[PDB]
Formats: sequence, C-alpha cells, structure tokens
Amino acid sequence: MRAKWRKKRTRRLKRKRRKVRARSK
Amino acid sequence: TPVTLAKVIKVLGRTGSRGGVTQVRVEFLEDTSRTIVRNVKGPVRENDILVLMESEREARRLR
Amino acid sequence: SQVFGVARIYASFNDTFVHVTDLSGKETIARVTGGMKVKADRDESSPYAAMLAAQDVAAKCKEVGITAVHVKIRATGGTRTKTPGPGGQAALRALARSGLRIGRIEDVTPVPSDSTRKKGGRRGRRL
Amino acid sequence: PKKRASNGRNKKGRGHVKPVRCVNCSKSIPKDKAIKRMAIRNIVEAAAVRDLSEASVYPEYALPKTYNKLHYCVSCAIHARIVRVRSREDRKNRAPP
Amino acid sequence: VVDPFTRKEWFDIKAPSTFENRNVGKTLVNKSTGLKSASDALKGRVVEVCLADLQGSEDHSFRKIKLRVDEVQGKNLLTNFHGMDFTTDKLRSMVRKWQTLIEANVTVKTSDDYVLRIFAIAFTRKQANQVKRHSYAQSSHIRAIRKVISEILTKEVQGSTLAQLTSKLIPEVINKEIENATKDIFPLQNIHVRKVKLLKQPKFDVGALMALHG
RNA sequence: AUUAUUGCUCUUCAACGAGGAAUUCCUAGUAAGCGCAAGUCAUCAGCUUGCGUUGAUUACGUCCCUGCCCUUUGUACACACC
RNA sequence: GGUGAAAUUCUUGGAUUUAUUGAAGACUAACUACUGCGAAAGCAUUUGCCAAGGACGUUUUCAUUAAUCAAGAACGAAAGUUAGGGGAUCGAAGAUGAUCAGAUACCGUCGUAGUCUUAACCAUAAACUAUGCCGACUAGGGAUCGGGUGGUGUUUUUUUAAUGACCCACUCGGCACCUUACGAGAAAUCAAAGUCUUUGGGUUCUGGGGGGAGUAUGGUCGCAAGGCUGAAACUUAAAGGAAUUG
Ligand SMILES: [Mg+2]
Ligand SMILES: [Mg+2]
Ligand SMILES: [Mg+2]
Ligand SMILES: [Mg+2]
Ligand SMILES: [Mg+2]
Ligand SMILES: [Mg+2]
Ligand SMILES: [Mg+2]
Ligand SMILES: [Mg+2]
Ligand SMILES: [Mg+2]
Ligand SMILES: [Mg+2]
Ligand SMILES: [Mg+2]
Ligand SMILES: [Mg+2]
Ligand SMILES: [Mg+2]
Ligand SMILES: [Mg+2]
Ligand SMILES: [Mg+2]
Ligand SMILES: [Mg+2]
Ligand SMILES: [Mg+2]
Ligand SMILES: [Mg+2]
Ligand SMILES: [Mg+2]
Ligand SMILES: [Zn+2]
Repeated sequence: MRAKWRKKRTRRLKRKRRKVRARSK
Repeated sequence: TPVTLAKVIKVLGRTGSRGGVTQVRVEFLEDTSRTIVRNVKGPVRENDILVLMESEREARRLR
Repeated sequence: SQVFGVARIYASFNDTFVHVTDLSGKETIARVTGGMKVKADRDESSPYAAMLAAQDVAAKCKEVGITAVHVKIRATGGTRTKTPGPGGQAALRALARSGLRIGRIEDVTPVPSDSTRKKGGRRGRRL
Repeated sequence: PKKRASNGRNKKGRGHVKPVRCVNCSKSIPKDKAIKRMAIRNIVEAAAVRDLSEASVYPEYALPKTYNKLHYCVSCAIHARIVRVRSREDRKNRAPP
Repeated sequence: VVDPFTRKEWFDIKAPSTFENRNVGKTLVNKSTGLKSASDALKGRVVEVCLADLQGSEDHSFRKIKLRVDEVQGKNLLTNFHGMDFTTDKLRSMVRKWQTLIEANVTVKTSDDYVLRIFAIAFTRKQANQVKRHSYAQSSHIRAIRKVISEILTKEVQGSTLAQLTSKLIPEVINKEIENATKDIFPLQNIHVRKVKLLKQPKFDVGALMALHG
C-alpha cells in the first residue's frame, strides 16, 4: 500500500494502543 | 443566369478527408489575367474547362 | 446617417446570447438567445443555432427601427475561460449578413486584477 | 533517474514562485513551470472579413484583434496544446517553432 | 397582444460643447403619464461613444467617453462629462513583453468642484542602436517618473472644472509634458492618460450646465 | 431405394411486386452474366478445383472509418498485459 | 444553468441578460523573464515612516579578533489547535444528481469547518540542487544582474556642454545556460560529483543486506494532533541502483 496511507495506518493503530493502555493506568 | 467559363491552369493536389476532391487554379477565358482556385469533384488534368456557376468565391481546405 | 444601438454578444460555451439595446443601455430590445432556436440541450451553443438566433434578432431590430448597431463581444470571463465561445463568430456574421450595419466593436470580457480562487480546486478538474 | 536538468521547469535561485490556475482543468501550477501561450486572433475570422467591411460603415475601419495569455497544466498541455513528445536530445531544444 | 413598441415614446441624444458634433443618437422611454411620467424617471443615464466617432478623425480611434444626461427640453436632452476610458484592444496591445510597465494616478478636485481620479500609463522603449534585447528601467527610475507624472497631473486638473480639463486632455497636452520631464530619466514610449473616472459631483446648478449649449 | 438416391410424364400453381438495421467482393478480357470438364462417384452437385464463352460502369485518389506495420516515448512486465 | 451526455437546481419571484449605483472580504492579473532579494521558510499595487543588508569603491580604521561546530537557541510553507474579529471566494466533512455489476469515488449541485486577521500555540513537507561549511588548485565560450574604471563611442540640442539612456573593451562579485573533458563515475552524468591504491588542507553530520519498524519500551516537549530520542526477538537470499535489448 501507499507509504503515506501506511503511515496513517499505524498512526491510528498507535492511538488505539495508547487508548487501551490507559484503561489500566 | 450569369454563366462563367474558366480553364484549369494547374493541379494543386487532393483535398478532402476521403480525398476524392482536388484543388485547382483556373483562368476565365472571358476577361483573363485573373486566377481563382476552385474545388473540383471528378477527375481532372491540366487545360480542362470548369463551369463556375458563381463567379467570385473560393475555398481552401476540407475535412 | 443611420440610427445607432448596441449589440453586445455574450458568447459562452453551452449557450450564446445576442441582444440589442439603446445606446444608453437602460432600454433594451429583442433578445432571443441561441437556446431558444433549438432544443437538444447539447446544441445550445452551436454556430448553426446562434445564426438562427441572429436571424430572429435582426428581424425585430429593423421591425422596431434600429438600422445600425455597435457590438461588444464577450466571453464568460471573471475567473472563467476568458476565450470567446464558438457561436459568437457565426452570430456577428449572421447579424452583419442580415443587411444591418456595423462599426467600432471591442471586447468587454471581464478580466480581473486576478483574485477569488478559481473553481475546481488544486488538483484540477480531472476526468 | 533525473530526466531533466531544468527539473520540471525554469527555477534556480528562488525556491518559491507563485502558482497559476490552468486555463483548461483549473489545476494549480507554479508560474515558472507554466507552459504559457499568447493568443492573438482577430475578432472576425477567415470567412467573416469580407461580409464585415461590406455591411459596415467607415473606410475599412481598424480590425483590432483580441489578446490574452494562456496557462496550461502539462497534463492539458500534453493532451492538446504544444507538447508532442521528444526524443532524448530533441528535449534539449528550447527553440520555439 | 401588447407590443410595448406601439406604446414607447422616442427621443434623441445631444452631446456637450467641445468635440465636433452634438448630434449623437436615439433612445426609447415610455409615454409621459401622470404618476410615473417619462421625465423624472430615466433621462440622466449615460452613453459611451468613441470620441473618434464623436470627433471623426481616426487617430483618436481609442479613448472611449462617458456622457451622462442631466437636463431635458422638448425632445432634446443635453449631456455632460461622466468620464473617459480606453479601448481594451489598445491596452492589450501597448503591453508587450521584454519591457517595463509604469502606472500612476491621483485623486484631485477642480474649480467648479468635481473630484476625479486620472490614471497614466507609460512603457520603456529601446533606444535606436541598442544591442541588449529587453531594456528595463532601474526601479529608482520608476519611482521618480511616477512622482513627476503625479507632480504634472495634479497641476493640470483643478484648473477650470472638467471644462478646460476636457479641452486639455483632447489634444494630448499632458502626454508630451510627461514625455518632456521624463526624457531626463528614461526613454519611455507610449505615455497616455488612459483612464479617468468621476466620483463626487457638485450640486446641479441649472445655470452653469447651460454654458456649453447653444 | 420405405424416411420417397436419380431420371421421365401428367397434374397440383405456394412465398416472392427489389427486400429494415446492417454487411460481402471487386480495377480490364477484370466485375458481373453464362455453361463445361475434372475431383468425389455403383447410383447422387444446388459443393469445390480449373476452363472457355459474352463482356461493362467507376477510381487511378486519400487516411475519414477499419486492419496492420513503423519510429518516438513510459515501464516495477522478461512465463513478457492471458 | 451545467456536462462526453444528462439530471438534481433557478425561473410572474420577470430568471439568464441589460443598465445606474452601493456594500463586504479576498487577491495583486497583463508587464513576468532560464531576471532580482533573503539564513531558509519565503518575497510582485501606491506612498510615508522605521530600522536592517550584500556587492562594489577605498594609499581609512583595529590587527588574528578566525574556520567549523555535540549541548543550547532564533526563524520555520500548508494543514491543524486556543480565544476574539472576519466569514466575498473557493471549499476536508456531510447531504444530494448522475455514472457503475457495485461507485462510500472520479463529473455536477448544496455547503459545515477552513481559507483572511489579531493574541497565543504546533515544528513538520519530495522543507529538493534528493548533493555540509571554510580554503587552494585545475578549461573554453557567448549572453545577463549589481558596482566600478577606461572614451577626440552613438543618440537626446539649447549654443556647445552638464546630465540621462545607449555602444564598445576591462574588472570585481551574482543567478544561470553553451561546448568540451585533461579528469571522475556502476552508469545516468558531473567545472565538481575533478586535483583517491601516485590513497592525508581544516572541520561538522549520517549510513553498514532486506524485512521486522520508525514498531515496542523509557525519557522529554505538546491543550490536542502529535514532535524529538528510539530497540529487540523472529524472519529472509535477496531487496536495491544505473544502463542494454525485448
Ligand atoms: Mg477505568
Ligand atoms: Mg485523464
Ligand atoms: Mg522514471
Ligand atoms: Mg520549481
Ligand atoms: Mg521549497
Ligand atoms: Mg436491387
Ligand atoms: Mg460429376
Ligand atoms: Mg463438399
Ligand atoms: Mg527502455
Ligand atoms: Mg499590479
Ligand atoms: Mg466561510
Ligand atoms: Mg460525500
Ligand atoms: Mg448514489
Ligand atoms: Mg464518504
Ligand atoms: Mg525530515
Ligand atoms: Mg525540487
Ligand atoms: Mg568558465
Ligand atoms: Mg563610464
Ligand atoms: Mg564521455
Ligand atoms: Zn490543465
């Protein structure tokens, strides 16, 4: 896939991982 | 009806997309010294005689 | 010699406008654009159509009594194409060939100091 | 690899010029890269010259042709206006014709 | 089943004092009726005629003129000066590549008080024998010329209304005066007054308006 | 020899009044009209392969349509756009 | 009206067109160029004010005061965020008309945020010449920008000048192009990417097969979006560059 869509791909992914981890803070 | 007679001076070449049309310069026999280029229909060689149904008009390129 | 008025042909794409008015402009006469004389809706701007419209336009011109006219030719202009439409050339011819009179014509196409971003965005109209 | 020393077109010692909109597709494009053409053509045309002076007043008048600049987007400049395409060394020719 | 043509009144336009001919053209209004007659209704609209049609000479082919109507008497309506323009073809012509364009203007009043803004346009010219292909000015050059033209233009106006001003512009008096002061700076071909417009007119003053009529 | 191989005689006397959109072939002894020999064949040519007879009109051109070649150009294809 | 073609749409509410005149916000057309300037981002209407700069000129002044730079710091397109203003235009979103087998799109209509500005943030772009800075040396050519020098050059006439523009030759410093290549390179090409196995002028920075991955983790900056710093296990024989023929 296009580089810049792959960038936006993992950007989303990092936010959700950031999200989920906060539950356990 | 003002009939006008003109003799073919030269064969310029084929116009028209299909190409069945020829560009030709002519000289009128009545009152010579002026030449107009006309678009023909049939086959044409030099020294033919074209009857121009209208004396002053001309054309150049066809599609 | 004659009686003078203004022609003012607006020739765009997809239609063509020809309407004569009094030299002051406040009082006009006989519009009949090109979309009036045929409906294919794709043919509205055609040179053939503008001719037929220039026919009916020159008609009422004399039937009123303007015997002569000055033309101001016009395109869409503004932020638009700025180039004269197809049916403005036929129109001028067909209103000259009507036996009417012509003199001193110019271009009124609006041309900006440019501003006001053109439509279609940065990547252009793409098809 | 790099296929032009001019890169796209005509910019050295500047780094930013300002964009113009293409007269066809309305695409933005830098002015240095623009591919510009002056359009100079009569208000009248091939056929309408005779029928003009005929029914017109004045002694042959003026005949003041229209002038405007044209800017193309290189997609449109290739699709219609001056493009063709050129061989490796035909590209290097900047001669107008 | 109406046909306003069988209704509408007719008229004929009379030009101001000094150009060539005061006869201009015709117009259509309406019958003059009680409760919205033909008089106070329209009248004072404007007419744009080339002054070469007005003067008759073709060296004047450009330079359009605006004539605003003011008063009317007996199928005769007299007009006055609403402004002056240029033909698009001429300007689009005068502007050529490989050379510098210079414009300037000023807002200025007059005796009989008419406020107006006149413009000016001038292009640099090559000098005979010049080898280099462009001939551009020095931008210090440009500032000075703009100043001088501004200097010159401010003086010519405010002399005697637009009346003498009209008389001033027609045989290009200013155009040369520019050219005279200019030549000490840069060569400069063309140099016309291009546009002049009006914004604030004074009170009607029926008397002074008739000074141009006879 | 019935579902009738072919031939002959009498009788029966259909559609078809020049064929919509489309589309084939062709430049001189050619096109088209016309029959004949040979192949096949015990019998069966409305087919084909050749043959001669009668014998035109119209081009003698172009790139508009269609087909294919050629450069130029781009390519991440080389089992090569299936 | 709009398009390849159409349709949603607008039209007794006189649309589209014309005319006179007014309002609002944005932009700066043509002139505009292998032309200028700035550290870079970037900078094009006028005029006034405010401070700043390179090049040049220089028989002026100080006299090594410098080169380059981890840390640290100023500026930093577009979008985006906070709070006012502004909100003409074009227009992420959304809603529609169409096209399509489908069409969450391309084309058309409406149009929220936005686009502008003030006060604050944010620090990223193919932020590109994909090419560190200072110094030296090595080769030919005609244009052009700025400064300067040379003139019984041309043109401007007034009475010759003085000027101003222009011509020719030189010289500094510019933005670039042309031809060569001694030389260099894997080649494309390159007055540097040259003066490198005949390998050393000074100095800063980065890379060490491909994926995994700019991911995980810690720190830190941020209102947020996110920025900076930044691994491993595991997997894999290629991935990649330039050029040749198909
Ligand atoms: Mg919880
Ligand atoms: Mg396309
Ligand atoms: Mg490539
Ligand atoms: Mg560029
Ligand atoms: Mg940049
Ligand atoms: Mg038949
Ligand atoms: Mg047989
Ligand atoms: Mg068979
Ligand atoms: Mg290749
Ligand atoms: Mg401007
Ligand atoms: Mg808005
Ligand atoms: Mg949507
Ligand atoms: Mg849909
Ligand atoms: Mg969607
Ligand atoms: Mg970066
Ligand atoms: Mg770049
Ligand atoms: Mg050199
Ligand atoms: Mg000197
Ligand atoms: Mg070589
Ligand atoms: Zn385009």
